Amino acid sequence: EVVTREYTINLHKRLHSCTFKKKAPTAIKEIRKFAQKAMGTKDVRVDVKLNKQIWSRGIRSVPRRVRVRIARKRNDDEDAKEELYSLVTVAEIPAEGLKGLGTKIIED
Amino acid sequence: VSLKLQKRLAASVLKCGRGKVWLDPNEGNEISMANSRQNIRKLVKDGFIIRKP
Amino acid sequence: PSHKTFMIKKKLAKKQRQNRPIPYWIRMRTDNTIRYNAKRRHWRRTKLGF
Amino acid sequence: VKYSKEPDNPTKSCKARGSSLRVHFKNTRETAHALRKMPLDKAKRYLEDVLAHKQAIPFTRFCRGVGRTAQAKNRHSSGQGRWPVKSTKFILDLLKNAESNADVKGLDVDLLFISHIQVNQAQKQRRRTYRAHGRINPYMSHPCHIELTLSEKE
Amino acid sequence: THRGLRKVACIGAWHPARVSYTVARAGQNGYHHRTEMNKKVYKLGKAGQESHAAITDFDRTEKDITPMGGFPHYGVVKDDYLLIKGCCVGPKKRVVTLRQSLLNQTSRVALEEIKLKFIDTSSKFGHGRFQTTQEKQKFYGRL
Amino acid sequence: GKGTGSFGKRRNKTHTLCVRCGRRSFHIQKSRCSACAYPAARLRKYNWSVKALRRKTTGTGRMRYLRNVPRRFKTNFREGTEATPR
RNA sequence: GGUAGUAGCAAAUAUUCAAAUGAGAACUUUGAAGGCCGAAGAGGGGAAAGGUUCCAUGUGAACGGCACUUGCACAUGGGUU
RNA sequence: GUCUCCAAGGUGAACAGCCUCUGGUCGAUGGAACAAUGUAGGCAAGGGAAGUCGGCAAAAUGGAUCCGUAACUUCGGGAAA
RNA sequence: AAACGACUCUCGGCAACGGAUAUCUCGGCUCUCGCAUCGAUGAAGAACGUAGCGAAAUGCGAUACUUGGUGUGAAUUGCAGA
Ligand SMILES: [K+]
Ligand SMILES: [K+]
Ligand SMILES: [K+]
Ligand SMILES: [K+]
Ligand SMILES: [K+]
Ligand SMILES: [K+]
Ligand SMILES: [Mg+2]
Ligand SMILES: [Mg+2]
Ligand SMILES: [Mg+2]
Ligand SMILES: [Mg+2]
Ligand SMILES: [Mg+2]
Ligand SMILES: [Mg+2]
Ligand SMILES: [Mg+2]
Ligand SMILES: [Zn+2]
Repeated sequence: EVVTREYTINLHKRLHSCTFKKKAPTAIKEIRKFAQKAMGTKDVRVDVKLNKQIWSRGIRSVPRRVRVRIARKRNDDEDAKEELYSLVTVAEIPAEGLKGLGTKIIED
Repeated sequence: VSLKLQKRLAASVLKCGRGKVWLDPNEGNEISMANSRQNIRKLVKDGFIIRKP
Repeated sequence: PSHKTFMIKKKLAKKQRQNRPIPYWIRMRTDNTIRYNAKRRHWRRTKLGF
Repeated sequence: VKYSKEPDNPTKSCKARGSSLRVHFKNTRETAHALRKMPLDKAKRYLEDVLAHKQAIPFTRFCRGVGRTAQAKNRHSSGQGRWPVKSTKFILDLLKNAESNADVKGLDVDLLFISHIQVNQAQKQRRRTYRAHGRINPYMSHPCHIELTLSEKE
Repeated sequence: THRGLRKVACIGAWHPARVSYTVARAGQNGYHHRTEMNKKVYKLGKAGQESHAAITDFDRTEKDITPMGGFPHYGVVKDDYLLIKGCCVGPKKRVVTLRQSLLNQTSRVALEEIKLKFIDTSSKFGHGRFQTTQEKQKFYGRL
Repeated sequence: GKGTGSFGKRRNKTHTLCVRCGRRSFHIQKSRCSACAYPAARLRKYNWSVKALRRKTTGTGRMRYLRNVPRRFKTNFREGTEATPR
């Protein structure tokens, strides 16, 4: 199915005691695995803006919690091995902040 | 396709470093079609090749 | 170097001309035994020693 | 060409082979040993799983210093196994060629099984390394010949 | 020491020409079966029987055995439990076997009647300074 | 430092191509060839190197003029004449 | 041959995301981000030494101690006023 | 290992160390885990050379301003005592 | 229950690796014989060029894998053309 949701990901606990030079690439891999587990899709594409946000504070200072939007879409390409793929983009943080924010369904 | 020649010629024509040359990622075919400094100058005039600040 | 003598330059020209593969039609000659150019030279492998 | 083992009924069999393949002879032998006497579809699935790192080829003869995994438990009790993707790819290509030959011959692929498969050493190719104290050492590769014949069950 | 210093320098003499079983060698450490003797039961807390609580005659604060924030890595004790002097084998959550003594306990230590005066229930996940969450809330003015 | 480090300093040619024998044996500072002793009038040759003698002896080259001597001797060095017209 | 698919591949801070091409992309090209050289440089030229390694196009095999669509490799052309 | 020319901003005495601009570059085969033993780099309560052939190694001191500076001396120094 | 399999070893068929063996030979080695002919009228050697398509070998010298005379008498040849 085609479903869009917004999640909060705790990268702090996932990257606890991660070597500095691999912390941000490990965060990228962490987000990819999170999307894979959440949406059931092996093929996950990380938006350039989300990559920018992850890397915005260098290779060490990955944000503790990140608000992402994961959208599962049907792959139009016929030569693709997977019928569906996941797209991970940034999500807007409410004024009150991340406190009290759960998983949300975006699709109308 | 490879645009190494275009990058080098654009840097030479703009009199800037190769790291300050911007080749439009959406105009790859027409940029690759250029193989002379005159073509590079035409592309620069058209705006497909820009010197970054 | 950029500064080179005329004789050395001519010798290098001859070496460049000699550094090439054999013509293909040589292999079709009657009673041919030449398989390839056994005297090929590469600037990094064997130096001319001039 | 004459294979090491000829099929009992050549009319109901196909063959494939490759010579001087640029792949490690020992890994290729391990893969062939794992594959012997298996149905064609099961062999294809097994090789695909090996490529995906879901099943492991048990390393049995050339196993000195090989690690152990739980994936090869059912085949090799000691658990010594690996995932030689290069050898698996080459053998899968040979199997595809054999299946195409069977299709041309008119055999039905459902009951095909690997009647015979063999790996031999080919001519070694030479490179070199540089060792301490101005010494030079051989740096050789070990290509292999591979042959296989599929037969119709029963 | 060239080649490292965390070793046994000499692992044996020339003769016998073999390493013996008595020489220290590197290998598995921990996860060994053990039987420890003479652990004294300091209390027997029975669920719902005014003995599960950590209250004593001296200290009358109404509190339970579980420390503030729960037992680290274990949880909340609610069933019957034994308070034993000293330490016991294994990490937290490990199943342990309690065995009746095989010896005749006649020593003064074994016969001693111990009366608990205070049982600490402060948080063990840090330098706990409060015995109860209610006490902490009173201290911080949130109740 | 007498090995690999020392080998890094090689950019002054002791020898260059010899005008006479063509070998890279012309000692520049001595201004003389270690192979043929150019510019000395006589060629440098020694009997204690038969291999060196046979590498450069007569016959190893072209023999532009010498090769034709036997034919002229066989004709007795006949000159100033031609075969009878056809 | 055994050794043995073993010893090893570890200095010079570091890569990541999207797209293009391609049978095949961690390694080719474009863009974006995050880093390094920090002007007695990992920048820009010369002397010696080398001799075509320079530039364009294309690429079976070998080589580039993994890999390559790639290249100081290979093949065909051009270039030093 | 191999001669030489050019040489920005900040801090700072300083072509010291550290960061940055132009220019260059991420080229050192990659992935997973974080056992012993190693290599490189730290910390460690109380004691303070008891270690060891031997204070080996490490630690301690360190810039600038002010006060002050002994024996001895070839009268110059010692002295940053 | 030490059976089936794996490993090691061993024997046999086949297939590999390698180039021994056998049969060859426009080459070598040895003996014997005939002749006497390099160069300032520029030798030997050394360099560079030269073919429609050649790098080497062989040949040749800007008349450059050959010019001319004579003999023989229908080719050269890997391809193309004359
Ligand atoms: K192992
Ligand atoms: K390609
Ligand atoms: K001491
Ligand atoms: K002593
Ligand atoms: K056999
Ligand atoms: K003639
Ligand atoms: Mg080496
Ligand atoms: Mg604690
Ligand atoms: Mg002189
Ligand atoms: Mg300077
Ligand atoms: Mg180039
Ligand atoms: Mg200043
Ligand atoms: Mg023979
Ligand atoms: Zn000479």
